[PDB]
Amino acid sequence: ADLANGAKVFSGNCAACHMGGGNVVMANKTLKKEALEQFGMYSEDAIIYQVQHGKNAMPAFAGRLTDEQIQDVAAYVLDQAAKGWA
Ligand code: HEC
Repeated sequence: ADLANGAKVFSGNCAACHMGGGNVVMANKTLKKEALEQFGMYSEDAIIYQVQHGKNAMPAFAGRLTDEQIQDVAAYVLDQAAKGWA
């Protein structure tokens, strides 16, 4: 997908809580590869579903982000997780 648009969606909607791929709200639910894989979330469609619907203290973005923005940011997250979030 568009990784330039994902990074920008992410800086605008996700980084308050996940800067650097971590998680200041629930410290074990990070965006690193091994963590996503432990929970069955290392997939484009798992991330899209959770971005759209929310989960516990993760807000829902259905209706605040377009389908394209959500697709982009899911792709960005997966790209970064692959690279270790350097
Ligand atoms: C804080 C207010 C957050 C914002 C803004 C976003 N997310 Fe988040 N995320 C948050 C929590 C509390 C959790 C855990 C929820 C639970 O109880 O299970 C998460 C989880 C995720 C995950 C899965 C992480 C994992 O299983 O290891 C992903 C993939 C994720 N969040 C991505 C994400 C994106 C792309 C966001 C912007 C659109 C975003 N989050 C916002 C907290 C918060």
